[PDB]
Amino acid sequence: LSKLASELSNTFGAISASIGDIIQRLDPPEQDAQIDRLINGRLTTLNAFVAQQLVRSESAALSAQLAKDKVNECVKAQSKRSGFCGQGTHIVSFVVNAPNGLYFMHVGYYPSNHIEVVSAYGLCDAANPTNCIAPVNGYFIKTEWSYTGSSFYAPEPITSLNTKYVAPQVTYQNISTNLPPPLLG
Amino acid sequence: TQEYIQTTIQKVTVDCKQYVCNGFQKCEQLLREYGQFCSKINQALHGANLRQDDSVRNLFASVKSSQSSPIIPGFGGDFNLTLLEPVARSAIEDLLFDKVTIADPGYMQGYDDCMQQGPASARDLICAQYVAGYKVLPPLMDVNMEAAYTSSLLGSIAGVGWTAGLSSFAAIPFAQSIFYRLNGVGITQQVLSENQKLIANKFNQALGAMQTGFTTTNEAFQKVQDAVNNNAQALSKLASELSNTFGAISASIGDIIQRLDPPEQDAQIDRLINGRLTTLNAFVAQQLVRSESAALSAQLAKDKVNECVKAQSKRSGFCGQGTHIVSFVV
Amino acid sequence: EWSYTGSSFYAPEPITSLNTKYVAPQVTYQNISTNLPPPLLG
Amino acid sequence: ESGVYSVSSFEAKPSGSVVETKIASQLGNCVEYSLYGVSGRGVFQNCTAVGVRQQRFVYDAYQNLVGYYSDDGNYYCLRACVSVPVSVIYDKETKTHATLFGSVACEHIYGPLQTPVGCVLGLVNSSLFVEDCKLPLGQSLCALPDTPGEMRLASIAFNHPIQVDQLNSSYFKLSIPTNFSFGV
Repeated sequence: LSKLASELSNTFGAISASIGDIIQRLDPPEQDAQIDRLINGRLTTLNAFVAQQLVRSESAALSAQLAKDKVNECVKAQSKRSGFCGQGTHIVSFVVNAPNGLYFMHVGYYPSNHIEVVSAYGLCDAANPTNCIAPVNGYFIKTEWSYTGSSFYAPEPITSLNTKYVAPQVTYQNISTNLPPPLLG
Repeated sequence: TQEYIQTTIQKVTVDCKQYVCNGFQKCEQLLREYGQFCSKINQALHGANLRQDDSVRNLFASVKSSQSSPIIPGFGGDFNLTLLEPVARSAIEDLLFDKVTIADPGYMQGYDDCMQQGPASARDLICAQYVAGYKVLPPLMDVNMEAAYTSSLLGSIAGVGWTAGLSSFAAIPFAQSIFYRLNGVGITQQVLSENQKLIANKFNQALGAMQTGFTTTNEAFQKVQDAVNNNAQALSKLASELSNTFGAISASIGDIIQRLDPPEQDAQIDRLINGRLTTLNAFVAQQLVRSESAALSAQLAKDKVNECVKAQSKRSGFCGQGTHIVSFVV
Repeated sequence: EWSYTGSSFYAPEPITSLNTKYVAPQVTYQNISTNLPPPLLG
Repeated sequence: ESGVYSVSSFEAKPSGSVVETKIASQLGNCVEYSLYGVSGRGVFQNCTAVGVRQQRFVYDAYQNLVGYYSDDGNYYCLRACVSVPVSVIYDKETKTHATLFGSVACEHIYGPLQTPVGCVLGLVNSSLFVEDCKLPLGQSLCALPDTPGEMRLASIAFNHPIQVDQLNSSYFKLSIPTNFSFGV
């Protein structure tokens, strides 16, 4: 808006920014030239203004579609897309209105104090090598073997609720003593 | 599938007063009657330039890994990733830069290079800066920092796209990661187990084949050169338009002053002003268009790193063609 | 008779509990009476 | 507001004039010139002849005069008097600033500090790292206010990720959180 408010004071080479001053001081053959300078400057200003309103409205429209996607992906759903919503692992988002759009409030899960533990790719019954398990949404860790969820270290027993049966692999461990219940068959 | 995403444009500022009037007081006196023209040019470009520093900062904040394994020679196991290992930029990354013709902006001492050696060739847009009144600004991050970001990204791939949550890191072999990625798209474990050497060899052929790919038939590669050419074109407008007279008796203000008295001298200087103001408005309008485009593109790059590189994608056509397995970034 | 293959690569292997899921019956499912795979041998 | 801004360049000014006041006596200087009616400002240098001698004035592809065959028998290259780029590094809270002459060696300008992006006055080299840079200078440099004192020249740190080693075994290392927080 400041472009329109501030440009009318310019003369663009004219004797005055005022048409009335031009008319009052000059006769038509020169008066015309002076008015015409003001016209060219003002037409230029309006073309620049319009060009920017079109650029800004195109940008805002694209942005609005981004807002649309975030409401559907972020707010109405838990997202599994890293970095789409907020940083860290997305849990929940909220939306409030903002002066020219939406303000997203993304609540994420931020891990800390990481430790290193030793993990298996899977576990097989050493006596029954075709009977193997892999962890579900977590890891098999040494501590013998126990399960922990992937986002938080908290060892718990390996059970049928945190494992899946898998085909045997060369990287799976052969366990022969404290076999977890899914392998005690 | 090779893909280039532009995230920035070259940042340029203009000494508008010098560009238009070249130090001539008569011109400056007439320029004032056009309002705070140069303030508008400077502010528009300042904002446009901040936009890239913000775009870059945001993009790299997202490529940044939390946890990553070290890159060691031999990274990749049977999978030949030496192409991607830092030599520090990677070998493919240096090749990509060496094959693109880019003028050297002279960020540390270009002012002097252009005096003691002079212009490299006809239409040298770097030396034109000190003549025309425009300046090419340095990027937000130096090369070693950008290399550090993609190097840490490389080392995070096997252990990031592995299981639930984004909080833990599995420091597992690259090869092991590939086999999980292949199993995840429908190739059974019996097959992967019988063919591990065949799979590694095919993978290696796919990447090895790319070493000689930065040529005329590589569309992604031309897009890299075109981004470069677009920066050059933007600067050529300023370098080439000062020679125009725009109907005036001369492109030189000094010639106008030397030949004509004020009532006519004014008209001639004014033609040059109008032409130069027009040129600068066009320049700025394009820097704003180009910076808006680059910013959108930067967000696309952000999504690809998170979707493509830090994860195996299940979205057909988002990453490359065919079924996505793994992506790398340089 | 029937065997399993992964979706991206033809490589027949036996139908086992590791490559199947139990489902509700449908009109398009085949009725097999001879070489029943282990998940159906109940 | 605080930030790094481009401002008008520091102009080179004429130190004399040449007219065809001889060129040979003023090589390397910025002078006004008038050579057989052709005029402007620039710096003359002794150099290898190019173009047709008989035509006297050598022009470039943008129609600038870039060389001249003198009546004293020499060919001179003509360079524009070149302005010296200026960027102001300003911190609103401290009311302090520093000046960056981008692309310029300090030989043309605590004394001046030569950095990877140009010559900077008003900064003191600190061998300090930041992540939180508000006044980036380019490359991986940052102006850091002393808070008031002089601004420090700081480098932007690369923040390394947690390094997790791979094992030469059938096992793997798991870097797993033991704690957490929520953030917005």
